[PDB]
Amino acid sequence: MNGFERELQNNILGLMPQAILSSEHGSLNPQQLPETAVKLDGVNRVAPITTGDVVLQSARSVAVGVMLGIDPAQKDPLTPYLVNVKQTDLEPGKYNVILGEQLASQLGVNRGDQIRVMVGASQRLFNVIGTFAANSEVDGYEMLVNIEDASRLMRYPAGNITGWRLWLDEPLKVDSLSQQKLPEGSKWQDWRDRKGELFQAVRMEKNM
Repeated sequence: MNGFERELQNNILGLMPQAILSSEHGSLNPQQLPETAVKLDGVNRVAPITTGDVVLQSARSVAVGVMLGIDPAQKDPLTPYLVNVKQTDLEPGKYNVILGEQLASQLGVNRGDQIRVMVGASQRLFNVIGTFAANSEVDGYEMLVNIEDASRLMRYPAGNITGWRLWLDEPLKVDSLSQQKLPEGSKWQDWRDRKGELFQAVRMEKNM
């Protein structure tokens, strides 16, 4: 089923980081490995990101999220799905957050509320300013924050980021693409880290 493949690509992989070029050791310093030095095969776009799993606590519930720390001035695949909120309200040092609609619902929060956002011992209160609604599973776990705020929560050195998010011409070929020559001291990680079972299903449907 190219049906299965098309759906996987458009409805899930289109709305999450397909791959990230990060540092071998710690966070990435974009002055040491700048965006212009990211020249990879099969990659059609590069953007900065700070990201990781976060534990979330509202007044009513708890959840695991995927924090997407973004430059609010760049269009994200989720930007067209924002509900009545401007991405540019994610100003650095405001600690605002835009939650997936379903994540927000499960936490029982509305805009104007705060939520506690935790990465191990590092914790910060973020201010819910809105939601996105893509009618995708990402609605249940992704959240958008300002990249600098996310880097602070992650305890990165000032100006550092997780790495360079990549968009791929053919995201189903991440196994081959991950073997290519990378900048020194960098490494490749991709969407298989989170959706491994769907990757295995793609392989299963092919071989039949």
